[PDB]
Amino acid sequence: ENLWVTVYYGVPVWKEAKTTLFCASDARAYEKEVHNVWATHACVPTDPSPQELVLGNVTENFNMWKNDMVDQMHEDIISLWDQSLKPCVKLTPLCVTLICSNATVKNGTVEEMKNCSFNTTTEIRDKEKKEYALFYKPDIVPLSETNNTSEYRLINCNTSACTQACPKVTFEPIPIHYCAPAGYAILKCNDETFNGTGPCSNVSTVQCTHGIRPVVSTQLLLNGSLAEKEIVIRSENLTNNAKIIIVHLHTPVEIVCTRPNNNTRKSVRIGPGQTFYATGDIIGDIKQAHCNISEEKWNDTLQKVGIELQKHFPNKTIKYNQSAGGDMEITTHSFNCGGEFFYCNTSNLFNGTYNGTYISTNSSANSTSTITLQCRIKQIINMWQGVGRCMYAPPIAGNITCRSNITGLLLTRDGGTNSNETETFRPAGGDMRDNWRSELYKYKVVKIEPLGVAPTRCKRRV
Amino acid sequence: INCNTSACTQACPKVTFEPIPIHYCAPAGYAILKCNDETFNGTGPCSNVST
Amino acid sequence: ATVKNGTVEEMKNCSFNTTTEIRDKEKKEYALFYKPDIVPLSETNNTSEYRL
Amino acid sequence: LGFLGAAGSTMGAASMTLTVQARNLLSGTVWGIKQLQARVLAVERYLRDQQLLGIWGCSGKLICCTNVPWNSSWSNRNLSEIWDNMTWLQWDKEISNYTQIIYGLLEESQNQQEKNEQDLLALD
Amino acid sequence: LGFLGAAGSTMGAASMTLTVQARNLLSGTVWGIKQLQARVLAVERYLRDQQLLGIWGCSGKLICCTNVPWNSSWSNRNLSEIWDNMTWLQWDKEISNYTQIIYGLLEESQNQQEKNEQDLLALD
Ligand SMILES: *[C@@H]1O[C@H](CO)[C@@H](O[C@@H]2O[C@H](CO)[C@@H](O[C@@H]3O[C@H](CO)[C@@H](O)[C@H](O)[C@@H]3O)[C@H](O)[C@H]2NC(C)=O)[C@H](O)[C@H]1NC(C)=O
Ligand SMILES: *[C@@H]1O[C@H](CO)[C@@H](O[C@@H]2O[C@H](CO)[C@@H](O)[C@H](O)[C@H]2NC(C)=O)[C@H](O)[C@H]1NC(C)=O
Repeated sequence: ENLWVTVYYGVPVWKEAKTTLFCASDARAYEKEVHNVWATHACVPTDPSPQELVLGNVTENFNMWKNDMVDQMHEDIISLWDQSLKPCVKLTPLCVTLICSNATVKNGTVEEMKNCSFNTTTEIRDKEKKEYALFYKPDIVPLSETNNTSEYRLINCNTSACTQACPKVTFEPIPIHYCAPAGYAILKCNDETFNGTGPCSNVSTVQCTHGIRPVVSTQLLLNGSLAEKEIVIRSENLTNNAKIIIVHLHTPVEIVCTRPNNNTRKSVRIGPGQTFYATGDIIGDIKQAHCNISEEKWNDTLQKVGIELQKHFPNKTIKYNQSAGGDMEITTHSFNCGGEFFYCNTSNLFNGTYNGTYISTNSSANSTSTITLQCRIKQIINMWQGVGRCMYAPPIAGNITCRSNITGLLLTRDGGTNSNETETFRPAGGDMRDNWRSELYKYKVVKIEPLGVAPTRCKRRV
Repeated sequence: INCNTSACTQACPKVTFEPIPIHYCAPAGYAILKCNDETFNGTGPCSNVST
Repeated sequence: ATVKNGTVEEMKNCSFNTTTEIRDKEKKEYALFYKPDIVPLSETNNTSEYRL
Repeated sequence: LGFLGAAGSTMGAASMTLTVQARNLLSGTVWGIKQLQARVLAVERYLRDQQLLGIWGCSGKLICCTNVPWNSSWSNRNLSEIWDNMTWLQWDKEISNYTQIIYGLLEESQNQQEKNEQDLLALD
Repeated sequence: LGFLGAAGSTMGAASMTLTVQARNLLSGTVWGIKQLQARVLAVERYLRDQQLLGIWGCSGKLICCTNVPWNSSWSNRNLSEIWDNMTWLQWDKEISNYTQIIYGLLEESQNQQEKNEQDLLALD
């Protein structure tokens, strides 16, 4: 028999390509107000249907690093946040001299914040009145290059102008579903042991992705998804000692955080009809902010991670260590929860090391004991470079507490020397793409090419 | 009386507040139905309806 | 500053008080401006007080 | 079986149930301008493919066999091994080189038969 | 008679002059982004209905009778009393429940015909 040309439409064929995925969220947020929360101010009500579908005979090379969804998530969150700061007050009257008092305590320890006064312009342009506010030290810098023990400045006003966060909006990470327009499909890996790049022998298709948490943290990956059956170590290239290595845990480690001080809300009219906020007197006794982690659980976590860091470094030691250094934003485990920006020192979480000896995990002497991380709090924040980089976070009155689950680590392997066999890992700060890359790893977008051509046994009946 | 509450704006001198009439109407695939019974209570059926 | 005989193409050296990073502190400063962008300020006679 | 439910099924088993994959190519929901872009882009893609099908004479689409003969230099492969036990997604990676050639012939053949639709009807 | 000029007329009398109502479903004129959204929404709606008609095999639309047999449990009403002296707007309020069932059958029947359009043409 002969063979001619025939055309089919509606064929399953794929090619991966760029596309802007639109954000969706569950319907309960869509009765809310403007800018509260961003998850509803710029998204659409999601639908659980259609449910996940599995492709019964497939092979597609997913890639966690050569991916463009994280780029879109970065761009969208920057633009969304920069839009969210527009209706807020911009604090330009606060670029004034601050005269501060020098209360002091000696012996033991103390955690004071300064009490600084400053002339303010009231509702009347040409009439002023004396005032005061309490500020944490990191946001206060001495003004004059000449010696003066009392005249200070806000750390801004040398760099760009600087804005207060609106009091009606929140930083709460409401989950987000990214999903594709018509003519595109989201392909989902479903093999639990997936290295991150290379083929998935089990591949699926979904309408909209699982709820991602736009949550910010540097050294510890907070509330999020958990691994399937074991810890997975994932890096773009493990022959490179500079690249960020992502460790995604199986079991979570619970962490509680608290600021015990019973702070007070103080308000200040600054110009016609807008109010600057500040902390008044501290009620009760002054105490230290901190976060607690159970010690045996951390030993178990770091030991299980050590078992898999030695799948690539078998003979050698793993030797965890302190952050390398740098500025306060680079070294600390910065996070926001409860509305106040914490910056916790992590040096006690990485003080010893699994030495190949997998020391016995049970029976624990006292599992209720914990290891405490001391923390410092800021009000002026530089969240990302260039996106209206200030946000003055208005203080929250009262004492606050926060409870969350650890789910992953960002680490880094230090530079070797002298052919050292005992080489060391460390916590790693990184760009936020690294943070979200731990969550969008499962997904890739494909275009549908529904037109195909084939040989067939029929001819057109002309 | 302001400056205790929000800041406050002058009306532009070139624009006017004159109520010029406005016609609202629908895109394709939609139609406007008009009741044409003069005694209409406001709600309930209209025995004479137009487009 | 003035020159006589021949020709001269000079531009003015004008000082002006400026608000620094601090709102309520000021410092003395100067800049050179071409004359077409500099106009005398007062309608009354003054040989030194100018405006943009 | 859903949207791509026949992906990986045999080309014979995947050549049916085409409508469920044809019915999904048109939809829409927007925030902002940059997703309205995607919406009109998708509408444009659908209309482009429909216009291409019409130019070949396969209007009222879905399956439409034709007259542009299968030159052997396009496949050089056996009919059973390509239809019974190959899949469309991996059939593309065997014929993707040569579709763009076939489309032009497949237009001019429509022209060549519409000429007869003109002439023979005029003579009758 | 205009746009909805046959609304209220008999189903027989309203089954004609369908073009004047089919011709009004496409138009556009916009201020701002929200009316542009309305415009593209209308275009999408038209294309969705056209694609649905094509999936049933009623391309070149307007009136198109079929094979999917009228199950008696859909109407149970006499032909004269429904065609001569009912109007379409109040016919919907007698059959609105059961159209969504019929559409899937009306797709798969077209599939079951396209199978023969393939097979019998191949054998000839
Ligand atoms: C931060 O510093 C400010 C001043 O720089 C402190 O506010 C001042 O507090 C004192 C003590 O209460 C006030 O003076 C008192 O006023 C009462 C009037 O009932 C009088 O009887 C006392 O003899 C005494 O003069 C003072 O008015 C007040 N200043 C202002 C501008 O309100 C503030 O307490 C300091 N806060 C901390 C936490 O150190
Ligand atoms: C402010 O501090 C008080 C006292 O430390 C907290 O009160 C305790 O809260 C825990 C839960 O976090 C309860 O189990 C206790 O029963 C509470 N009372 C005491 C005496 O401990 C209070 O929770 C803190 N505020 C916030 C917002 O966390």
